[PDB]
Amino acid sequence: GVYVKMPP
Amino acid sequence: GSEDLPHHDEKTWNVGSSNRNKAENLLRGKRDGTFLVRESSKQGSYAVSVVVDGEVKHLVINKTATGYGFAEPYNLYSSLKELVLHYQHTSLVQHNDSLNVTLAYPVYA
Repeated sequence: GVYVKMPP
Repeated sequence: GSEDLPHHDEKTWNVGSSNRNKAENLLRGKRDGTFLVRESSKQGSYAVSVVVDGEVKHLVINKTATGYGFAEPYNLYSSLKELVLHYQHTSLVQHNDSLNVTLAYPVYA
């Protein structure tokens, strides 16, 4: 599914 | 002190290989900051499901040689328990502005 993006 | 927190019993929040839909059912109606950890549909990965602003958010947990975490340079945690205890007192907002919550309330606490 869609996961919240957690940029580096 | 924090030693009293229910998070120290991993069974209050680790719901095993429960899927996304089951996580949504477990968290429906719960207060902000209620959370669980479970396996992801991405085989071999874990996920956090946490209530933020009345909605369930799903986050992938990465596993690197330095540990578990949500993103570099924070893939540091040697276990799920260490990750959860860290984010009980560290807001997820550092990772994404829409996640200004801690892992406050294990689903089965």
